[PDB]
Amino acid sequence: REVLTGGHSVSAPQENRIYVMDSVFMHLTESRVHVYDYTNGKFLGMVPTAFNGHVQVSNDGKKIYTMTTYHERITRGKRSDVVEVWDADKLTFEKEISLPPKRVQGLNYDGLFRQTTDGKFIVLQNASPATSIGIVDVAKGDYVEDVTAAAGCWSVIPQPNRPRSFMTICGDGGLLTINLGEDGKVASQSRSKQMFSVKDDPIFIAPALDKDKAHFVSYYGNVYSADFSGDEVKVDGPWSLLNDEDKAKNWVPGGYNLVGLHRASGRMYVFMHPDGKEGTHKFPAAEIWVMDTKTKQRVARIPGRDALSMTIDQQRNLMLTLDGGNVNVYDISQPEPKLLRTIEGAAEASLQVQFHPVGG
Amino acid sequence: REVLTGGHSVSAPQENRIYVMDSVFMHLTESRVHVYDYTNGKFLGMVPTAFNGHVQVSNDGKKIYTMTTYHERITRGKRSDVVEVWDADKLTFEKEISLPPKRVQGLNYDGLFRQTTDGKFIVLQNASPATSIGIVDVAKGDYVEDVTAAAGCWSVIPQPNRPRSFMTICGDGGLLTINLGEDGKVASQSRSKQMFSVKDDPIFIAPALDKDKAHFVSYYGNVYSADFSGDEVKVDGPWSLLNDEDKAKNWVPGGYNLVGLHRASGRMYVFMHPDGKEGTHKFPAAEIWVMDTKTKQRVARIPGRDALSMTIDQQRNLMLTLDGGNVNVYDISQPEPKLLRTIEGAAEASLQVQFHPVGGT
Amino acid sequence: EVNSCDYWRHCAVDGFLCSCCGGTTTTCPPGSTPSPISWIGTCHNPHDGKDYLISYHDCCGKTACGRCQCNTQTRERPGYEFFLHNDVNWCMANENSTFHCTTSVLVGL
Amino acid sequence: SLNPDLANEDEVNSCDYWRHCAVDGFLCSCCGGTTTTCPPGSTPSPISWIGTCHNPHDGKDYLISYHDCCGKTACGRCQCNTQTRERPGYEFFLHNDVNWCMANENSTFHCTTSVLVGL
Repeated sequence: REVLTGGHSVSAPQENRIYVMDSVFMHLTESRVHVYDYTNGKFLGMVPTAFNGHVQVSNDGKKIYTMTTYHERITRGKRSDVVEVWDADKLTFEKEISLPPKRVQGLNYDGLFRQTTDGKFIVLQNASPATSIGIVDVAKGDYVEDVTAAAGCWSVIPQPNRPRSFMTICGDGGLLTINLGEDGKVASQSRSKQMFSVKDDPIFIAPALDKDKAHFVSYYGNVYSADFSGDEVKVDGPWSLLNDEDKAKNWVPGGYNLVGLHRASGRMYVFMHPDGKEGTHKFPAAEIWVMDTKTKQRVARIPGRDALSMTIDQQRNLMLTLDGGNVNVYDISQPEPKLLRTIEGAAEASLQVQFHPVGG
Repeated sequence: REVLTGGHSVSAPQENRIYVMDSVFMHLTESRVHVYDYTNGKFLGMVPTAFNGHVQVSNDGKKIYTMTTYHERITRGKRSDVVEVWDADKLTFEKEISLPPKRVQGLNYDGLFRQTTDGKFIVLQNASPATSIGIVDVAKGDYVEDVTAAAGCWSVIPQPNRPRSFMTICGDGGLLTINLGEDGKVASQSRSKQMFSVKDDPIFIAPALDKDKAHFVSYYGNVYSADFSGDEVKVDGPWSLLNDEDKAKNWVPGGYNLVGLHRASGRMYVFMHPDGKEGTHKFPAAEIWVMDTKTKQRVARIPGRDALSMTIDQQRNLMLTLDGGNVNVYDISQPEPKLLRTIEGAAEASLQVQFHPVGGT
Repeated sequence: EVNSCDYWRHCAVDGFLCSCCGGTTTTCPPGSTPSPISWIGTCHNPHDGKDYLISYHDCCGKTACGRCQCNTQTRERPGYEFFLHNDVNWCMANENSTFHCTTSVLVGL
Repeated sequence: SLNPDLANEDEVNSCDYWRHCAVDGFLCSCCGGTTTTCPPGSTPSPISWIGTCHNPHDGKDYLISYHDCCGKTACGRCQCNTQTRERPGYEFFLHNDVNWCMANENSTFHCTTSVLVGL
């Protein structure tokens, strides 16, 4: 006689797992995270995230963090913005952390919901619609700090070379760096010189993030860099992604989470499309370009599969791309990416996919 | 220059309106009612109904009643089952009426969420999984109490010839009649003789409802009758929907809200498909048959358009059918129905459509 | 074969197959809870030619799985035969009644 | 050109209609409302992103305010995603990848409008 049981853990090892954040924009109150095995396309489980959820996995790989909004009666009643902590293996709810009712509601760019390098603090974007950065102390399960210094700035770029430091892109075209103390309160801060012209050459917010620097691409196909090897961030650029032939066909970047960096080689991956003009900056990729950031020259180009967002796994040398519905898995251990497989119907409306962390 | 404003009423008059109950099964926590104009297919608005909503319109045409389930954190936390009262013209929430946490969760058969003829009580199916019928006092905005007498029965058929009486189908193959008092409690009750064999000829729960009787169709295409012109319900049947040809090709009924009655003419409408066997009782309609319930003969048959549910308007002589996503509008003022139009994409997953009531006193 | 609606044990499933949702025929996906109650089907085993009782326990407390939806109706009956009926949410009595997916648990002959 | 209510409905319900040049969401005119009125039971947002759109009929450029209607679940009809002069969140009020219902009493997004402000 068979007996149905619950209490079971995810069937595949953590190192096989990816997280597809499905906005389900057609029914945005039932957003969710779909957990997949990238090696074979198997659906492993899911985490419900209510209205326009955001998601990340703890840097130590043990927990899943979500960020969402509830109301007592969904479309009426008292609002509750929260972070939830879920067990990564059992996919169960553990803890709710109360936020002020101004967490960012918007599409799933990575930089809206991040954590410090040391994993001790969650760092999230608020908009009321005045902007600030919110800090959650994971150990205490508490909202501990509201960084109003970041007013008029947007998104969170963690510095992988410091334990509790991050940057945000500001309306002056520069970067604001925030260094948190061990209590999660601002311990110091600095502002860079202008990196890019906001009016003439706006950048996409998605970083191509190295251990001690970050690169950004612009609406017109230029690249800007922020070097944070020191306490003071040094900024430079532009250099162009484009050669003369590229310019003749009006190639420009397009998408959402549209770039990536392979840290060992310095290769930067960028979604590109031809016939660029005003209004095409979120167009699906016609191609992925592979740029050598040291020589500031393209090394390869491959079909884009209408992808809109991507993410990189450093240790297995992989790139995932995502067209809203389907996830493509690429081997990037060599300069030309190799397509391994496609996971069809991983989501209804996703613009973000992430690997389970393996680096600890 | 221009200014965006809210506070507006539905743009088409009530007599043009229909209600398509979209379960949105793929995302069942965001079910809703879609309001359409049946004369031109225009989308008029909607009412959100959370997890597996049910819906009806008040007999007097002023209010929309919904029934739904909330939890504090959707997939966890305390449960609240409710009836909500919404203004029909503004499509705004007005009142929540608390229910015990056992309102039926299931597909949208008419008989799970009804009201008495006089409009004073909402009458709903409970399942805990033990069954009872729930009574809500509309004037008071209160839950009265469980009709426990209805244990082992299912669904609510109002008696249109009495102000606060209804019937339910029981596991013994008979009907239980409940007569409420002015306070919504059971004043009296009675149980019919066996109407149908549960084992040998199970019926679909959807009534073809007349003013003083009701007809039901069976898995094998028979018809049963419950006459409640008297205080005692008199039960009859079967008679077959099928002639020899029909039987030879194994025609049987199939669907959900699969029948309807045009009261003035006595024409009963039924979704039918061929090659019937065990397991085909919820198949889409190959055809719609129109039966004369007096002569007990078929008077018309037309293409089913894969319809699963229907509803009838006595006042404009119309029939709507619904295939899960699309709504078809038929003129039934003559024996053979005439297709007026189809509304494409009225729902993602609906098995129930209803008119805004006109008249009906 | 267990992920197909035609699989013999699934003859009265109305819902998403749990085996497509990170579970199996007899285990809930991680973080969803078995229903203690269920509708029951009698399904024909095409191998030995015998009929078996299958118990269709739901897995509950997570939103719709959305994969491998089936709507099969062999020997299914309306709500006046309530435990043979599959147009109701068999999660209805769980601590959280949100329907995630359905299992097909073999009881016996 | 300037008065959608006098225009062809098919035209104003299209993503190509000139004043919908920075709409990300469902057009309220397909949701039981109009270009400048919320569907019944949904609430205007007091804040919005703003677009500059060119009117091809009269050859002039107009400021458009993209207010949302809020407090009902997704309308689902006439989804648009047009991006003329749209900029990222560090130019916040030019940005359309955020929910402009975010400050309403209920932030559930129902549909988006395109309100003509002026030249």
